[PDB]
Amino acid sequence: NKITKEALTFDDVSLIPRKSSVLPSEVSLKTQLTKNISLNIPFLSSAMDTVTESQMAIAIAKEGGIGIIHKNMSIEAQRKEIEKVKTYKDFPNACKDLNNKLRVGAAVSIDIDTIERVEELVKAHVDILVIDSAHGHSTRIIELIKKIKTKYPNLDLIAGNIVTKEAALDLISVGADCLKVGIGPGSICTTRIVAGVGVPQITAICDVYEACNNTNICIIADGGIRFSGDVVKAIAAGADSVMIGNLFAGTKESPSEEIIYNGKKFKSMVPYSGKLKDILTQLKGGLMSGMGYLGAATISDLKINSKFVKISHS
Amino acid sequence: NKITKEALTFDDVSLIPRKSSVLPSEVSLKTQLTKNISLNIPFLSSAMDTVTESQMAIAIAKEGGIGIIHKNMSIEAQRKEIEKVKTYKDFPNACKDLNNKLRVGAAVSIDIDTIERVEELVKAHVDILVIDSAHGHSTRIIELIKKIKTKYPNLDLIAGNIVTKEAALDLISVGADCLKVGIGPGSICTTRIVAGVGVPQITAICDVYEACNNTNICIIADGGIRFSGDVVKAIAAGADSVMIGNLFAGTKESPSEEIIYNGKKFKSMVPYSGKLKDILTQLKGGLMSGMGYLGAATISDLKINSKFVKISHS
Amino acid sequence: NKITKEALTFDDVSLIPRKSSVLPSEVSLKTQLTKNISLNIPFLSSAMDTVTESQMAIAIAKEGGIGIIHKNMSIEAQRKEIEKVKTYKDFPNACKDLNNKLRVGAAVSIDIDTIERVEELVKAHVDILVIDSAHGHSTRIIELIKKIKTKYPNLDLIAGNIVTKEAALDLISVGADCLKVGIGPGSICTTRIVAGVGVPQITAICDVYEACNNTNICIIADGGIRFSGDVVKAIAAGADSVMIGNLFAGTKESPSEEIIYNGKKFKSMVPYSGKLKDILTQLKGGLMSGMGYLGAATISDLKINSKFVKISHS
Amino acid sequence: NKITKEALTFDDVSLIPRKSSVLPSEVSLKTQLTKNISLNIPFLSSAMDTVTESQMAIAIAKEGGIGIIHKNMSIEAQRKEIEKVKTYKDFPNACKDLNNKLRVGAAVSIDIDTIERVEELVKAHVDILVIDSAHGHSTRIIELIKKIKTKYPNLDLIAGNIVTKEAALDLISVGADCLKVGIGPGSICTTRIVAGVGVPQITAICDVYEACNNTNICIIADGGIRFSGDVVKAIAAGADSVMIGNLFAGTKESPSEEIIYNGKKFKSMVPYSGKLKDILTQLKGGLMSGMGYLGAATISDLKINSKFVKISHS
Repeated sequence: NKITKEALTFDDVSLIPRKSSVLPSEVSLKTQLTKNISLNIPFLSSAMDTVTESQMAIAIAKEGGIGIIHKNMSIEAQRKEIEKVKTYKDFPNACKDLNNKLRVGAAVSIDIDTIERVEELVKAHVDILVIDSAHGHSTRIIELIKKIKTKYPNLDLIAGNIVTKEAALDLISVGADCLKVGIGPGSICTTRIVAGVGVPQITAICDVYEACNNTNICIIADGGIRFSGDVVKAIAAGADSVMIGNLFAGTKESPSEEIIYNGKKFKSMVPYSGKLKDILTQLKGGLMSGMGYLGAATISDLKINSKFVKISHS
Repeated sequence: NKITKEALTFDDVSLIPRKSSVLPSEVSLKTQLTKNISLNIPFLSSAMDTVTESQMAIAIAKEGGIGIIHKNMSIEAQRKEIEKVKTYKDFPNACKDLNNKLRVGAAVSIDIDTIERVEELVKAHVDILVIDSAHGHSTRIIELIKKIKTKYPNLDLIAGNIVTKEAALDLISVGADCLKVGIGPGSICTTRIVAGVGVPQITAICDVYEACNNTNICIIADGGIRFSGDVVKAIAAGADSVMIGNLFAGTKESPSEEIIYNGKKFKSMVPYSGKLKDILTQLKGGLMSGMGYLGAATISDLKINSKFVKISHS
Repeated sequence: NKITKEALTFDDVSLIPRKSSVLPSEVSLKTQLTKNISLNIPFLSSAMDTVTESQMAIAIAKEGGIGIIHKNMSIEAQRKEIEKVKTYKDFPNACKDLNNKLRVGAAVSIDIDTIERVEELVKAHVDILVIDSAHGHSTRIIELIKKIKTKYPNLDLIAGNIVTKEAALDLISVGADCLKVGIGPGSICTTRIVAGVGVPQITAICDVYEACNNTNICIIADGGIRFSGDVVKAIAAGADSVMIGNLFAGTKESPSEEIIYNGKKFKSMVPYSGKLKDILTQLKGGLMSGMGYLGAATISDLKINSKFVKISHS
Repeated sequence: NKITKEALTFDDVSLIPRKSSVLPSEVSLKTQLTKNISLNIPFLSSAMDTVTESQMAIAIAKEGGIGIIHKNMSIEAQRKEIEKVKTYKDFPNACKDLNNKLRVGAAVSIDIDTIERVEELVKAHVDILVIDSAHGHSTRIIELIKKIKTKYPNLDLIAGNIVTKEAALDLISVGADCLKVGIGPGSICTTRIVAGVGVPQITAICDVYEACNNTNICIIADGGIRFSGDVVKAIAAGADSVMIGNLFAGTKESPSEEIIYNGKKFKSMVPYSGKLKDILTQLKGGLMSGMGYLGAATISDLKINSKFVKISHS
């Protein structure tokens, strides 16, 4: 069967209201990044050199999520960034480790000095590592996870991007603690255009979720988040958290520099968004509203007691 | 089954002509708001602070429909507005109460002084009350209906916005006299965007209708009416009446103020539409034409003897 | 079953090539308007006051089709127009009656003097009459056909616009010689917008055709023709001929007046198209090409030996 | 069954990642044009007078593909062009014949002197011939193949454009060595617009492929290639190679002349693309990336071990 099935994106679907007993304000946004690391808000900042470095990591950890420092920098640079976050100086939801230090992660891809990079990152006391690949379901990435897990047994791992059930089983089999889902979710995406490859996000999430169900392996929904409603759908589909890049690129904390163009403000050029905190408030508000609509008091309820209708567009 | 089914909006559907015996001019637009209150034309003006106050209420009641005064005002203000309508000074279709006073309704939402608001509204002799909620299928709204119906047994109630059969059963169970259907009908709608929640209007209407069928509970189709054809489809789907906001926002009677911008006219800014009466004539004309096409002499015939074909767009 | 089925427009479908033995130039465009009146090219000019009067009628009859004089004029005027065509003064395909006079038809709708109008039209020796209604499936139109067929037994009749099998049976039952199919074929169409009524053209044609099959009643596909490819699809769906309005509105022969706007030319304002003959050549060429692709030597072959694939757009 | 099925274009589909063991750089782009002629890269330059003449043919053959000289020129001219390519003077992938001369093909259509044209082309030592027709599934083209194969038994033939299984069987039956697939793939295409004929490319390819499977007859996917991802999908659907026109029209080597418009560069007017070699590098890169995503080391693996999901758009 060449054409296996129809895949759904965020816009091909909508959530059906349910009898509710909770108000958006009584809802809990706590979730799991891994079985060992929880988050206070289900958001992660992308490992893009355009969105996450020490300032973004600190800002979002103080809000309850976690930032993943990008790998497009020297090994020394990446270590220092981790240390900046870890040695930081009200924020009720701040996410800290058992040593009261702000949480933070770092991305790494296959290179000649990956092991060397990881070693330095672990010395900086990074909380979690992201094996960053465009195609996580590969023999090279599988072997890379094995090596890292043998050399650093207690280092939590989020394994490369996948969109299938078979990929989830393989990565889990070698110790992946969390699976990051997301490959060619949109027609405008580079993988879809260049390689003609990819699977719509809702189907992607539902697929790996319908595989990792009953297990203690978490799921991160990475990419394509345009609105708070997308976060709601991503979690209802089965994600434990969501990784965001674009929507944060214009914030003050992004690695970019602030530019004032004829009375207007930008980051360089994307329009200024203000403190990350403001965008996050907007996003958690929408998530809470959505949970109110579905009668979910926790993230876990949103994932199990939720149903969609297919949108014939128009 | 996560993805329960495909939902239809107004544009995903079209009505199939039927053998007709009546001319658009011989058709009756009479319908029911509740089992105790009928209307001469199946239209209601939205409880939006941008469309319905005393002037809109009077204008549409004189035409045969009913206006619902918005709640974004003091309790004293809302009472006075009701009195203005009720103490008003040819219009053959005017809709009046047994005391020959123009019909009028008022919206109320959950607040610290809802009961207090209702008391004053009932003193003003309001004909019907709208429990205004974005999510009517909630324990708080259900309890609110119980309280209001115990304190004011003869006050007709339209209960919060719903899009499901289960919600219809719950609200009906506590005395709702009419159900207002409408939640995230369009992708551009705030609930769909912010909360990722919502169900296309035709499916929404068909769903609660296919539940309240055989009962004496009426249905109001609220929101998304862009053209007269949408009204026809809404009723054919099962609605007894339709609530309109946007299309009336530019009329003279809307709470807005008239503004003349360089030779053009506006309401503030939406383009001027003229007397509500003119827009209504356009809307009832289209409804009559549609009923002529389906051989329906009454609103009731439009709802039972009507079928759609699904539009594959294009 | 409220939502009976999915209906198809011209764009939701495409024709599948077949083994061909004929060249576009060896193909025959001859078809039937009624069992008694044939045409040399399967085209009719719309009974719109913006496209068909004596000049359009003459021009298209000289090409092999037939024009239908619109009814938006006095009874005396409409009679004279018929006479102008009938008393006209190389064109190998010219379509003439047994008396060597150019063919021509006239539209008539329900009015106080329809019978009176017809009488004068019949005196002018009109070849065929069009009972022009937006909803042909009505008791009034059915009775009108009965009356006309009793008072003028040999007058060929095309009966009002329909889109259903039941309508086809009723109109046929009272003597309709040809059925004109076409109601709310497009979302932008006035009936779809105003009355929320209508059925996509391909399904409409297929539907009445799959009813009038095996009978001697012909089918005219009226409206929505934008390209020559639409004509091909319309006939493959089951039409014997196609009625065109818009595409002819800009021709020299249309009732409009020629206007020169800053070096450009128009009809009043639609852009000038030139002699009808030129547009017709373009349209018959495309039809012939399409028949070549399907191995159809005649119109009849195009209708029976033809299959479509559904276009999922994109 | 008038409406046989739903057909898919490039955009209605996306490829599903698979467990991979190969890196894009370790992949082999070698493929077959016919059982007797292989190519080093699965690309052909269109037989359009706007893209392929001696310069385009040389450029792409030096890269590993083959150019097909267009037929819109005198027989003498077309012969000379072949000779220029065949007598050409690092490029590791160059595609040459057993005599170390650059490969090249030539298009021919039904005319009064087709046989005469072929004779001269064969004297020029053309490697393969393209029977160029808009509708290859015709008795005239079938007879033309028979004649050419009797007069030139060792001349490899690519037979006219088809989109069906029945056409593939007929052309194969008279000696076609390769089948070129492609007719009205897009709604904007001239055949779809003018003749209302055509079948989406993915379904077209899958259809003839699911017929020529298990045979030694190759398939060329001709037309509609906008991005490298389209090439990947075309091959995964069953094509052995892909014919490209538009994307090459702006290259330096195209028959066009270079024009500098106010600081910008063009070909005449389409924007300059630079050396074909650069566009090809972009296209083979995307193909390799796509093969990496599917774990295909060869073109053959891409065709057999590949699956798509249907894109509900949005």
